Amino acid sequence: SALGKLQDVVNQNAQALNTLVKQLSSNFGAISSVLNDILSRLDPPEAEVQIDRLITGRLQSLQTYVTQQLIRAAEIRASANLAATKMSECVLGQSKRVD
Amino acid sequence: QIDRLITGRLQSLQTYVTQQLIRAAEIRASANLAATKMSECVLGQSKRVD
Amino acid sequence: DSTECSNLLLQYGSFCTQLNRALTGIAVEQDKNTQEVFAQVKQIYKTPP
Amino acid sequence: DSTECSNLLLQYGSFCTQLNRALTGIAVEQDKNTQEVFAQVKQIYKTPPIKDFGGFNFSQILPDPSKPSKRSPIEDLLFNKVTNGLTVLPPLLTDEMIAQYTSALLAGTITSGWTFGAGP
Amino acid sequence: QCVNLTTRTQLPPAYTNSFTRGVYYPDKVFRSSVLHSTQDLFLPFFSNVTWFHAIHKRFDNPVLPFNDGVYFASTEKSNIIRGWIFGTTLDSKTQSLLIVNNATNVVIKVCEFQFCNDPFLGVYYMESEFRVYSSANNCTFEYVSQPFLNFKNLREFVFKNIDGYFKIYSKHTPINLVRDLPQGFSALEPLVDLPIGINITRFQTLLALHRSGWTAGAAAYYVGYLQPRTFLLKYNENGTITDAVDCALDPLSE
Amino acid sequence: TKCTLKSFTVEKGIYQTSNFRVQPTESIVRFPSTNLVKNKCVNFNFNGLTGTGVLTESNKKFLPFQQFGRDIADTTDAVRDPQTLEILDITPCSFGGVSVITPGTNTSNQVAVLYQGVNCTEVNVFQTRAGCLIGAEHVNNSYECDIPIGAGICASYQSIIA
Ligand SMILES: *[C@@H]1O[C@H](CO)[C@@H](O[C@@H]2O[C@H](CO)[C@@H](O)[C@H](O)[C@H]2NC(C)=O)[C@H](O)[C@H]1NC(C)=O
Ligand SMILES: *[C@@H]1O[C@H](CO)[C@@H](O[C@@H]2O[C@H](CO)[C@@H](O)[C@H](O)[C@H]2NC(C)=O)[C@H](O)[C@H]1NC(C)=O
Ligand SMILES: *[C@@H]1O[C@H](CO)[C@@H](O)[C@H](O)[C@H]1NC(C)=O
Ligand SMILES: *[C@@H]1O[C@H](CO)[C@@H](O)[C@H](O)[C@H]1NC(C)=O
Ligand SMILES: *[C@@H]1O[C@H](CO)[C@@H](O)[C@H](O)[C@H]1NC(C)=O
Ligand SMILES: *[C@@H]1O[C@H](CO)[C@@H](O)[C@H](O)[C@H]1NC(C)=O
Ligand SMILES: *[C@@H]1O[C@H](CO)[C@@H](O)[C@H](O)[C@H]1NC(C)=O
Repeated sequence: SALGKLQDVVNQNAQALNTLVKQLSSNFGAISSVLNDILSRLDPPEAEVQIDRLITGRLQSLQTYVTQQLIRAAEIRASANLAATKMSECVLGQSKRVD
Repeated sequence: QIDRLITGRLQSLQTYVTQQLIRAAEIRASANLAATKMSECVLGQSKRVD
Repeated sequence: DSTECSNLLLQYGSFCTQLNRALTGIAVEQDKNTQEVFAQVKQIYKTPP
Repeated sequence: DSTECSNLLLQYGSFCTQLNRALTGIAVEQDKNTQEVFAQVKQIYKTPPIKDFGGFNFSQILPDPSKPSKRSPIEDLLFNKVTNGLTVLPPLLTDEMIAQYTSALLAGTITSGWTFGAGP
Repeated sequence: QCVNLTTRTQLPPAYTNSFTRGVYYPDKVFRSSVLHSTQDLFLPFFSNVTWFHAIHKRFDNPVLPFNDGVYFASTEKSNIIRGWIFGTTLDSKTQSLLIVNNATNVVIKVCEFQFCNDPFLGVYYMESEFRVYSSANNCTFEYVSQPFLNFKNLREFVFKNIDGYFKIYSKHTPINLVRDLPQGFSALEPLVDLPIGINITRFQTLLALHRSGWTAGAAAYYVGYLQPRTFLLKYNENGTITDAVDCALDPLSE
Repeated sequence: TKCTLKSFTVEKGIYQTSNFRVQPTESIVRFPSTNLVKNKCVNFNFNGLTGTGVLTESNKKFLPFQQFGRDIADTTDAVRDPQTLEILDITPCSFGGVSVITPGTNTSNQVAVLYQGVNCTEVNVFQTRAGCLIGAEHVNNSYECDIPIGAGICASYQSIIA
């Protein structure tokens, strides 16, 4: 558990991607989660409703994923700014700052 | 009707989680600053102005 | 407690798991913040009488 | 690949452009983060061939010539200890160049102290 | 032809532990080195499975409710168990499913059989006694297939009746344990997907007599019932299910 | 790039503009049924399961009852042919981002195209780890990074070099 901080970031990114692909298998109240099944099984007047349900579900999933990625990117940017500060003040000089 | 209630409540819950995460980021930044002040002002004497 | 509502809610997938995971991450982050701020000494010092 | 889906999706506007722009911003932000952390010197410093540092040993942190990745034993241990429209963009700085940047920083802080961080 | 068997010895049926048995492949999808969660009709781990014996004088052929699905375990030698009977009333009023494997070939029939109260098979020491039904009037489906079949063989079957489709999952295991079920893991491969579309609520297994009155050969079988639950299945590099987790058994597996 | 950035003048840099979604060539229908083709991006129909992907030979030894194959993310990446009892891998049809590397329009109008994660054999052509780069002359000399491509590769104008 020495390198847990990097491993948490890798695991969170992989888990977010995995959940994003798993969201494609959900129909979100439509008859099926596959677009091709809807195009082959229904006429366009009802098919537009079914793809509308799938589009709004997948768009909500993608927006949720992008929002989580933005928050994690902000956290990683803060950590990277801290790491750059440590590189400047601990490696390139001697720091009087305690701890 | 249940589907309409579910989508409304799910949108509300996702919105609440989104501002909770943003506030969590703000509180984490404030806590990191507080930990820095505890390390540098209490456990030592700081030459940093203000 | 509606069974039909939960059955319809299962059609939307793992949204609930995502929200619970995010809230759990925030909850552990608060404890980590308190540890980082206050638990910086491993010795409990006491003042003289 | 459904054209009817894309025709219906165009009715929702520029959501996809917004999401692509946000992901592109995150992707360039990661490269900016690596650039800010590791590329703090524009001179690639090198250690002398003779490691006479007055009894100080840096072999565990200096790069290993025997290894093809040119990494330190500690860095090699660190790399050993870490294990549908979706694409993964490679980072701008490879692990060899980040290792080279750390090697340059190590050579500067060993041979020159803090002087390389403030000037020549 | 029907014959009452009146030389039985009265004894209650036994009960034992299911251990980690009763697992089957939920679908026809190959998976390699991955963990997959399924909500299907499964048998709970370490459950109370009913135990019936055939020994000499015990001849256990009761008629049991089907419930939502049936796990059948057979610690078998010399092939006493030959088939099964499924239905609702087990007479000509309703329609019943019959599965048999006699000395030559495997027969699957869907007819309105007038079943005996005590139906059995019989081997003379050659098989020359067939007393299963007295009539078969309206037969809607026939299917002839390959042979399915110290206790030496473990024969595990899972029967499900979902959406008018009757799924038979099967597994054969070489065992050498004398009395009870072995403790281990063996995934049941799906054997027969059968298009019947009939109501099934009660079943009865078929045994074989030995004639020299009659003698019951040494056999033992186990009946368990399926409930809707989730299992976490592990798939190795060769695509064979090696381990499973019952999510509702204990908090560790949860 | 001008259409993407909504400007008639483009600054120096790399700009992601579109996607190179390889188009399906043929349609293959297999039933227990036209002929089966391999190593091409086609519209496959295996026993009612439709899609678009390259069908290649597989090293996965399926059990006799199993017909389909899924990865971690529940997407069908393997199939069994119903006519001949063989196993095929479905790799998805080649796709990636299309980025345009240009200097300023004040300087020059020459551009280079980067196809991200796309091999050069199926699309001045140079293969990088970032993808296939068309229109840039690869040189063995090393310079400071002007326009970032990725995987240690950078582009500059001097013609456009990588
Ligand atoms: C510096 O330290 C390294 C490793 O700590 C020393 O290398 C060791 O040398 C001894 C004797 O030659 C070997 O038995 C060990 O196996 C070596 N360790 C490794 C990791 O190679 C090295 O001798 C020290 N001194 C100098 C001047 O480099
Ligand atoms: C074996 O025993 C069973 C049970 O006693 C017999 O079933 C009975 O058959 C008579 C027909 O005359 C019915 O009136 C009874 O109601 C049945 N009993 C039950 C419990 O259903 C069966 O007929 C016997 N076998 C033979 C060949 O006589
Ligand atoms: C199984 O059930 C019987 C009664 O049906 C009971 O006596 C026995 O204790 C049960 N066994 C277990 C392990 O619960
Ligand atoms: C199936 O049979 C049971 C008992 O024989 C009965 O209660 C049930 O209603 C039947 N179901 C159908 C669909 O006929
Ligand atoms: C087994 O049952 C089938 C089905 O009626 C029959 O044709 C066959 O003769 C039987 N075998 C023997 C040995 O009686
Ligand atoms: C079932 O059999 C009985 C008697 O053999 C007959 O009267 C009845 O019409 C049959 N029903 C069907 C559906 O075949
Ligand atoms: C998988 O099969 C290979 C042979 O193809 C064998 O060597 C290996 O042990 C098998 N793996 C398991 C877990 O049985």
